[PDB]
Amino acid sequence: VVPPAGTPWGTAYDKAKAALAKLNLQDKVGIVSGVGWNGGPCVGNTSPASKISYPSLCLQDGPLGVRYSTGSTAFTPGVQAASTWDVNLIRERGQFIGEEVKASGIHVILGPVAGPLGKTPQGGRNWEGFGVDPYLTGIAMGQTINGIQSVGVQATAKHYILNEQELNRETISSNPDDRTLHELYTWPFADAVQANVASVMCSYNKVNTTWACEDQYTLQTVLKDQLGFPGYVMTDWNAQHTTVQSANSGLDMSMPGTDFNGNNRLWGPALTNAVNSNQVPTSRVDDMVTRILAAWYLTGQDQAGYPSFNISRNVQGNHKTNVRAIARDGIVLLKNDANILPLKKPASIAVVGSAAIIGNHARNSPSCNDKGCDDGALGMGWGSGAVNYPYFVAPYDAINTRASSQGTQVTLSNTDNTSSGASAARGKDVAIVFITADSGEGYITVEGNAGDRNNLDPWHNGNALVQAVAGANSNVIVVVHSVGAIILEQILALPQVKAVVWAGLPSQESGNALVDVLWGDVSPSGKLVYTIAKSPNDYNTRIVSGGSDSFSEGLFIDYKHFDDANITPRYEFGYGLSYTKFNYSRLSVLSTAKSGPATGAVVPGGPSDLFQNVATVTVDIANSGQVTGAEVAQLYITYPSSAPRTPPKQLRGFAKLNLTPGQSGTATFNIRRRDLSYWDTASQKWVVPSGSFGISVGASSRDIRLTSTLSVA
Ligand SMILES: *[C@@H]1O[C@H](CO)[C@@H](O)[C@H](O)[C@H]1NC(C)=O
Repeated sequence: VVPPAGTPWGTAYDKAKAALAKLNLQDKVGIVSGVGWNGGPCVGNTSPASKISYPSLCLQDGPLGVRYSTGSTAFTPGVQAASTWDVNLIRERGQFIGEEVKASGIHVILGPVAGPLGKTPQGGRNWEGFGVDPYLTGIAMGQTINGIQSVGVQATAKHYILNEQELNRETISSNPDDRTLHELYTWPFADAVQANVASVMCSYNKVNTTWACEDQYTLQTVLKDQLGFPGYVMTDWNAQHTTVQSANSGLDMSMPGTDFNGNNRLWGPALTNAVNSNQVPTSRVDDMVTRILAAWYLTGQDQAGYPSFNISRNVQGNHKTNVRAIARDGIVLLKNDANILPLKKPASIAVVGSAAIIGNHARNSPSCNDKGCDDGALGMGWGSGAVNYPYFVAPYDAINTRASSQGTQVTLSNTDNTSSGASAARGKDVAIVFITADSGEGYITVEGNAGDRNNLDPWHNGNALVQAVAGANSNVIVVVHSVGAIILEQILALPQVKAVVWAGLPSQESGNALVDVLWGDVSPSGKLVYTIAKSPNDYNTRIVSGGSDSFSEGLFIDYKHFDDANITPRYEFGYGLSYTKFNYSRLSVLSTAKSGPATGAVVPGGPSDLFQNVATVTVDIANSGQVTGAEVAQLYITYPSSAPRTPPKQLRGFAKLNLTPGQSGTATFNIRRRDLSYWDTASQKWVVPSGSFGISVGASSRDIRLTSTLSVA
């Protein structure tokens, strides 16, 4: 409805209303209408309103840093940040991004990403988000937006909603049932809203046959009325289709204003015309401006002294510490047989694979615009969510420096030639093989991949490369840099493969991060944020070629499908090895949670009680092994069986504890009312069912160490 007084949004609204009263229609139309594709200096720009000292609003990509900048940090993709399971690193990433954005004189950063959530492993842009889980992605969304906006920068929660594949993204209709729409996909956007996100970007796709940027139900009823979003909705780039319907459905901002060619200017003069011809009421436009100006006042951008736009400025500072930390702590150790890792003092190391060295990807090459290539070391996927590297630390260069410092001889085979890799690996103590898979936004086809991936195999003949190295060496370590799940069964069937390092997407700090882990300066502590199956056929969704995706799987995506269908994955959601072991004890559940619908008045996030704590689950974690390591403890909740069909397990908590040998620590999971709720379609309300909730705590979604119950009368 409207934000409550005495809150940041409430005060922003008071300011916004006073500013609105000083404006005429042209002022207002200029505020809501982008100047045109490449019409201003930024990715998006609106028209200034000097009467209220409102600048031309400057909007820039993206979720991992400042796009087109030559003096900015390339932060890790969101998927790597979520792979840390570290709320502190996640918030810091947001803060550091915020700092660079403001320092570059940009008002709005186009991120973080809650949509796509990532139901299909082949999804081209899943890596921009925070994994497959709505709870984790939601927590990550909230932490990142707190971080960004604490600096005084506007964040943009995108893409709203159901943009789960790149193929035909501008035409396909996503048609899930109501409960699925709310309880799975909308969930993380509620976290974003509750975090006071300034803006939300509507998606390219249709939702139940209606384009997302024209959908009254999702934009007005769900986002604005049910989630109580007080900010503004912008379109993805040329995702607007009508002048009048888009406006009346709840669209607030036409971005960038035209199509690539300067056509399809649906607002601007056309909006002026639609208001004058009484097709769009002035009240609607007045609401657009209030939301936009409120976001400006909320972030304090009205105050004198905001830096001017300049993406040539070196705004990096020491922010690389975050990239280093996340690239490092987001690595998932998948296999460590015979404890080959960490490496001690081997006489010789073979380094094999084109992905070991600097290539056109790391170099910001003319052959790799928008990072549309997997050439040499990989740090992120491609598209609007990619940025320029200020530098790039290749795995090889970092491995060579560390190994040479201890007398270890390094032999490099820097291509993906199987015979060269064999020659390099022959007679060496260990062989480290580098493989990749890449994907991105659906306007670039890279090596026959239209955005989404064609398959879940390693690129550049990675499987055959590993097989050749295994023919020549007993002690193979496989390092994988990837936008998502790869079927590892061919690699795992080779007895010579002793270690598998799921390194993820490390950006500029690739090599340093890997060495930290490989040599055991730190223990790996990342855990998977998606399921790695034994077969491509174990996944229950595919990239759809037709005009419709019925989302027939409903609530059962990724690990929820694997649990429901009784399928054993190779590596489950929340799985990660360490150089040490941890044990869990002393499970306690404190709860005052009461059943029924949420009852609080709608504020940002929904009814005011939904994000409030109703319960607390606690476990002790001790490092029982030989070395220092951080453990990610996970809480999974099973709803009463009397409640409507729900996945058997749902992530509803996580904690990360660094523990030296013999150290014990407390993991505390705070449970919000919504964490015990399901969406009831008939009443359009979040409801806590009565009964006994299963409480499961452990090291992964399958490695449950302790169980208890939470009882709701
Ligand atoms: C942009 O910033 C760079 C680096 O700080 C500086 O050299 C240049 O003069 C600036 N450009 C403008 C137009 O102020």
